[PDB]
Amino acid sequence: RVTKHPSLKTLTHKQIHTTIFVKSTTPYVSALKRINKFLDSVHKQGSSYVAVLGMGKAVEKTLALGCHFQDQKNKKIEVYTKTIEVLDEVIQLKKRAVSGVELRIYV
Amino acid sequence: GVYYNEISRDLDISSSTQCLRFLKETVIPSLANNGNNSTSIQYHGISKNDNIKKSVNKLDKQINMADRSLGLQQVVCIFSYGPHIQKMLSILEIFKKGYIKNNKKIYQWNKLTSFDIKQEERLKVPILVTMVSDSEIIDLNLHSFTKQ
RNA sequence: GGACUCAGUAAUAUGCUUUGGAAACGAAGCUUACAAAAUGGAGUCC
Ligand SMILES: [Zn+2]
Ligand SMILES: [Zn+2]
Ligand SMILES: [Zn+2]
Repeated sequence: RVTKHPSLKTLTHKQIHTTIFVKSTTPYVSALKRINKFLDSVHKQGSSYVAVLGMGKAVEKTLALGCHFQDQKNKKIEVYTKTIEVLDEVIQLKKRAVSGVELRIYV
Repeated sequence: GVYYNEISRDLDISSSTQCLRFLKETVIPSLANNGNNSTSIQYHGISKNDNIKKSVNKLDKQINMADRSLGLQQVVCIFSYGPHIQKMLSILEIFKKGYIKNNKKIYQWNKLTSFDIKQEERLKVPILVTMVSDSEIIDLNLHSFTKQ
């Protein structure tokens, strides 16, 4: 319990500018605004989609955002179910698995 | 009240019992026709209160339930909404984990849709529908879905 | 096999906090994804 490390993210430089990570703390509109900006900027980066990632507590809200873009903004979205390995210490580093979602929003 | 596909529905979001039934009886058919094809659909709705161990057990039974003699492809439909999607994901992901270890292959299809609960408020309560099979090609009409 | 209880920061659904201005209207920010509910969470009722 003493501390919990974040997830390993094997991302390239081009992925870093195309991927958003949703926190439990993230407010709804803050996330909307951020995704919008990524949609416009993804043209320059040369990718079809903006990847939106969320896990645990954030899952519902992450998907609620995917519902907004798919319906109210007529975007074509793919939805993936994910398992994420996370390291904890309770002393010794122990592995722990949490379930999440990859949500690709196409331009 | 609650709205699906722009249409008002007699639902109480707080009731998983009520909402899961609506999903099964209305939403899932609205996406997949089992009548014209060679598929055998097993339904599995999930709430936040569901035990993971018991639910993975059930999915193992459901995936090996259709008759081997009639040449039917075994398809399980795992579905949930809103605050219950988290537990679904856990059950789903662990089930696949215990499936690929035998050097077997699972195939899945995911669809995301929503309820609209209602100056006028308009909140999206998400809906996750997952199809799982040991057959790579499913005869179901699930074009809107996502292959995984 | 059915029906449920348990996590108080999405505390704020184009909002919100801080900030400038008398006001008009501005500024900054609210991503590096989790809730001992994934050693296959913990319990109750029929
Ligand atoms: Zn670390
Ligand atoms: Zn860069
Ligand atoms: Zn750059």
